[PDB]
Amino acid sequence: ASSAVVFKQMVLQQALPMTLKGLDKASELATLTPEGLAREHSRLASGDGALRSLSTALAGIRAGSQVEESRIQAGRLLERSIGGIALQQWGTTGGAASQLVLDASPELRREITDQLHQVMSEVALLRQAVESEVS
Amino acid sequence: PQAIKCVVVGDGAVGKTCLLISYTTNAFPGEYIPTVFDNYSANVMVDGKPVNLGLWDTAGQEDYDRLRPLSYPQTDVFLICFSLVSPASFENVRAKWYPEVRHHCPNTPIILVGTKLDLRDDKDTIEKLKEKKLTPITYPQGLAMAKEIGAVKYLECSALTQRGLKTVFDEAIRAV
Ligand SMILES: Nc1nc2c(ncn2[C@@H]2O[C@H](COP(=O)(O)OP(=O)(O)O)[C@@H](O)[C@H]2O)c(=O)[nH]1
Ligand SMILES: [Mg+2]
Ligand code: NI
Ligand code: NI
Ligand code: NI
Repeated sequence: ASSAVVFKQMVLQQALPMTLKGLDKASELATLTPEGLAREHSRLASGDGALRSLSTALAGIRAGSQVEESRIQAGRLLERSIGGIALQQWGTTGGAASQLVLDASPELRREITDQLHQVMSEVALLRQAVESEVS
Repeated sequence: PQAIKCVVVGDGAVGKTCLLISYTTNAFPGEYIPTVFDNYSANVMVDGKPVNLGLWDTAGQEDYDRLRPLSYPQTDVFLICFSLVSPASFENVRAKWYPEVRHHCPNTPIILVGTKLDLRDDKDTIEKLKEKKLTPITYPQGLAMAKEIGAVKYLECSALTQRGLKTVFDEAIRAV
């Protein structure tokens, strides 16, 4: 059904205000430490943990925003290479990210953590645009 | 061909999307795709009868609680999922999923599905859970929960190895 895509689009647009709440759940990423990363990744990447809430919210914006620029920025964040693995994939367990973080040296964890702090600065910009679209 | 609408709910990361993709495409997802809302379909034969199965994938995070009910109208059967290696997701079947489904659809049949079956025998997974003073959910626990919430069936499956996967949907279909 072509109307099935219309309904899906309507639903995704309806989810926009909700992605903002998901981005709120991602705030601890700004102060995540390399030790915390190793220790908490499985929690951060499951349920509504910060990394999974981040991935899910960004995907919602990428698919539900009616502003092309916001869709592009969300897509760019999701594909951003974090330690060599796309940010999107950091929001799940049982995959490449879980393995990488398990075998990570102190230096790699530091690099990953710093990249995550940097991502949160860009999230602020994307959020400003989305809050504007929602209002 | 009968059209059957099946909606899948449960905590984020229990494996709803992997389970649905593994079944509809016959291959475990190559990468993780966050779910806010999506739907897939499959033409299957159950007991010699052709069926157009409509599958609805949802977001398990509470932030999307207001969105999930939009997938519920005219649902034929619900799959409530929890990860067999996540006791917390199992407890939520009772605390959240069963109540939500029943509140919206009091007469719709429910299949309780335990996911990631392959991990219950996985050494590293068992070890990591022990460090947190946890242990995987056993078949008996799941069966008891199914009876507690009135599920028509309790089934376990692995989207990865596909063990028990086909049965989940044959039974979902047979429940309608
Ligand atoms: N070993 C194993 N991992 C699984 C299985 N199903 C899912 N997973 C893993 O768990 C993650 C979360 O699954 P996903 O389907 O995205 O969760 P949901 O859609 O939010 O319920 C995936 O990224 C997989 O690595 C399974 O049967 N076996
Ligand atoms: Mg999903
Ligand atoms: Ni920093
Ligand atoms: Ni019907
Ligand atoms: Ni109500």
